[PDB]
Amino acid sequence: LFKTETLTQNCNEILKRRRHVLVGISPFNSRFSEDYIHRLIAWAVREFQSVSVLLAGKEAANLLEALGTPHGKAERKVRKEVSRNRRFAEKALEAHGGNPEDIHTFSDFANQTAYRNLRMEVEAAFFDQTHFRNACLEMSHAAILVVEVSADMLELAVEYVIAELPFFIAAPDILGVEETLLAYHRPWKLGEQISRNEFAVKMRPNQGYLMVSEA
Repeated sequence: LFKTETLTQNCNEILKRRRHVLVGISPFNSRFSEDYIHRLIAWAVREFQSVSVLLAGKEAANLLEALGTPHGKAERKVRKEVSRNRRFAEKALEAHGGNPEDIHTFSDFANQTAYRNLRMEVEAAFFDQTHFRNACLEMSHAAILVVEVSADMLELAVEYVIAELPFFIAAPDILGVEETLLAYHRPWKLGEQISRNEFAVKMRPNQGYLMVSEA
């Protein structure tokens, strides 16, 4: 009951093998009602050998702060929303035979070698390469989406993009799985640019991007 489109042909090859999908669930996004989460997870468990879930880490507060939410309140709001996201994912995983413990936020690995190494690569590109930095700021703009979005707002919001990107380029390094697709319902423009080798940053050969749409 879901249609799929892959980012590259290599992504499609991973898709065909059905080993693992990493289901992205983002906070304060209206797509992620309890019922949608249940349907999406049911689909994932049916289609793939293994299913894991990715939630927003601490940097989600930056998105709120960029919109004028005081930092203290922003941190509490994120904790509430992410804990809610988790509870829905846990319930859905349990119900369909998945593992409720296979739910991670992008902050859970701050002290892990694999994650840190990927953060370093992304940060180096961000500071070194104007083209990559601009693409990231644009990604962070999308993450925030009448308030006018300012440069200062994006400089705050972009920490979110930097913190999550390791899971978009090499989640298997971090999670220890053989290969995966990050599944999400929006297109990923930065990923399109990454796939055309426009940046120092590369998507790993065992990482794909899967855009899912209700059928």
